[PDB]
Formats: sequence, structure tokens, C-alpha cells
Amino acid sequence: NFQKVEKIGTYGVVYKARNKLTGEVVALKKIRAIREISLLKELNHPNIVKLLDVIHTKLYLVFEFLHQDLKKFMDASALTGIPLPLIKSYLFQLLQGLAFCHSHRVLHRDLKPQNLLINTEGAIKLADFGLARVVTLWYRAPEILLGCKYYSTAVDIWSLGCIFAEMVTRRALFPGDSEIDQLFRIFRTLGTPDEVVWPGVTSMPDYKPSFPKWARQDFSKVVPPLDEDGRSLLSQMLHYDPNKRISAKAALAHPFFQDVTKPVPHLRL
Ligand SMILES: O=C(O)c1cc(C(F)(F)F)ccc1Nc1ccc2[nH]c3ccccc3c2c1
Repeated sequence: NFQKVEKIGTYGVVYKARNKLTGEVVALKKIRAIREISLLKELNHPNIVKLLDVIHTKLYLVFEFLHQDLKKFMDASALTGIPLPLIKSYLFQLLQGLAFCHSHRVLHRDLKPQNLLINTEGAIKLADFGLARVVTLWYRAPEILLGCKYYSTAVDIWSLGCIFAEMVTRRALFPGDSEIDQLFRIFRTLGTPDEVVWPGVTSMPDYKPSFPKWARQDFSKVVPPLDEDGRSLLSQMLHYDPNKRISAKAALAHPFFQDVTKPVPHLRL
């Protein structure tokens, strides 16, 4: 091939590779439309991983390479926790990237810590989009689990709220291991949704009137250490009704980010 390899990890396998005739180190994703994927090469943002080349012959996607992901960093930080100023910077940057692609009517659809790449300079970038269309369901929005066949940009805000909570508490918010276990983990924390808080929920394809009715707990129980600014913002990212869920652009204006900075992480590569 044109590259030397090293595997680093739903669409296919991903390799760290070196371009044999530029020296460039890249992320090589082998899959197993073309006109629209290629439009993504032209769209770039500091908080989105760059798509360098599309190659069809099997579908190959060449991305810029980043050394660490947020899942590895959270595990590495599990005894101490990520410092709040760094959580806030990462959240702010992720909302910046979401606001950009949502402004282009592009959804991620499968945000998770594993898909969030970080570098030594303090940046974090969206990667591994779910665009081609054991699976982790922990960050799935409730409208997806209830079988809605039209995602909106709100599904990415939901996932990012789940990731926000996980950075703060150092435990996954909703670690379900089946669709209904995921759904009921959400229900037990936020209350079983009804027509009052989510108009139209009872007519969604996978809704059952027989769902158990759990009462809502309180956000002070959910992300304890977090101050009222952060708890407020998280509550707005976890609204059941996708129409009530805060947008990325509005989240950026939230008081939580009034003192945001850009700290440098301690990374062990
Ligand atoms: O992440 C992946 O695996 C991935 C897979 C495909 C596949 F459909 F070919 F599979 C396509 C794109 C993919 N990511 C990607 C890369 C750069 C980007 N730039 C953007 C600007 C605005 C909105 C979105 C993006 C964007 C998204």
C-alpha cells in the first residue's frame, strides 16, 4: 500500500499509518454518497477532526491523527478527576464544533468519549461521525431509543450532556446494556416522560403505555460536585423534549462559560 501501519481500534478498523511518500502520520479508517462525503473534506473547524482524503476501490477515509481520546484521558484521570477549568474548556470547545456542523445541517449521531480526540495544546475535536448511514448505547438520546425516524441536532446535545456529566462525576451517567435498560436508566433518573414534559411522547413508535412510571430525582443528586451554573446547563442539555433541549449556540451563551479558559492537559503519550 502507500502506508505503513499500526492498529489503534462500527464502520471498520482504524490504523495509525505513515504516508510512504510524505512522511505524514495519519489515521486510516477502512470501511467494510461519495459526492457528499467529499463535501466534508472542504468543511473544516478547529474542533472537528480533519478529513484529508476519501478513497474508494472498500472505502478508505484518511484523517489527521491525534494521539489520545477523551475516554483514555478520563480513565487516566480517574483517581483525581479532570480539573473543572479543563472540563469547561472541553465542553465549550465541543459545543463550538457542534454549533459549526449543526449550522451546516450535519449531525454527528454517535458522540462518545472514545470519539473525542485531544492534543497536548488543550484542544479537543469531534471525530468518528455516524454519517455512513457490541454497541455502546450510554449516550443515545431518548427519542432515538423510542424509535423516532427523524433525528434532529438535539440528539448530539443529549450525548454531550451525558459526556459532561461523566467528566464531572467520573462515572457514566446512563450505562445501559440494552435499549430498554438504557431507556429505563434514563427514566429512573429524570422521571418517566409524559405528555406534560414531552408532548407527543406517547405516540412514538416504541413507546409503551406499560412503561413503569418513575418519579424524577434531583440534579443535585445527579452531578453532585457541580455548581448551579453547570447543573442548570446540564438540565437544559438533558430535556426530554428535543424542542426544549438547548441548542449548541445557546449553550455557548450560558453563564457557565463566563469564566472559561483554555488549560493545557497533562498527557502521557
Ligand atoms: O468520522 C467519520 O468516521 C466520518 C465518516 C464519514 C463516512 F460517511 F464516509 F463514513 C464521513 C465523515 C466522517 N467524519 C467527518 C470528518 C470531517 C468533517 N468535517 C465536517 C464539517 C461539518 C460537518 C461534518 C464534518 C465532518 C465529519
